Amino acid sequence: SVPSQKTYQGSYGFRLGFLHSGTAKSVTCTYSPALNKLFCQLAKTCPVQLWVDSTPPPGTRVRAMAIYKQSQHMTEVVRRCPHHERCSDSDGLAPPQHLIRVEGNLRAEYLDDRNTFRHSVVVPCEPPEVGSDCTTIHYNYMCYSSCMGGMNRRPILTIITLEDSSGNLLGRDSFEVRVCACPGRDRRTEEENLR
Ligand SMILES: Oc1c(Br)cc(Cl)cc1CN1CCC(N2CCC(O)CC2)CC1
Ligand SMILES: [Zn+2]
Repeated sequence: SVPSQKTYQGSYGFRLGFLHSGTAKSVTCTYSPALNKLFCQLAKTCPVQLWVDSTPPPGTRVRAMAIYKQSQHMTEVVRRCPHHERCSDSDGLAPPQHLIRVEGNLRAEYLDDRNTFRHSVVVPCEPPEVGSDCTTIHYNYMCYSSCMGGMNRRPILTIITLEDSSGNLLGRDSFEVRVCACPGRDRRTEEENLR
């Protein structure tokens, strides 16, 4: 099966936000609103903001999952390639097979779905730090889009879902991801192609 990617703000007015990091050749993570697409280097910090209109209940969680964007591939599980799944770069919590990690959150949980076999990482939904208006999760993507035997140049989407303590849907958002050597250059290129 294919998880839904339908944008759904739900009762709490849930949606994502991204920083404005620009497109300098040195940039390591940058988001394109025109493409709804995040461009990042391998295993680098990707700040993703969580915005809500009202506070969700205690026990609310935030799950991240990757799927292939193209329908002929949508049904295939997104996972790390045969090289990276064996390079012993574990953080002690993430299974070596998982493409998406949450950085610096000891309460992160990693799921191998016993039915779909799809991977996800989920964390408690926390309130913003005092003085802030949103909450930020830091993600890492642990393979290149180009990795052979893995994503193999196929575009993926990340689906972020807001869930209750049972795992029921409260909210959903999504964005395309390209993990590449030069995010700044590739964003500039793909935005120019769109134009
Ligand atoms: O922002 C989060 C996040 Br993200 C996660 C969690 Cl668990 C809790 C909060 C607390 N927020 C809730 C929404 C509050 N504003 C009410 C007025 C409206 O005009 C703007 C939104 C601000 C405080
Ligand atoms: Zn790889």
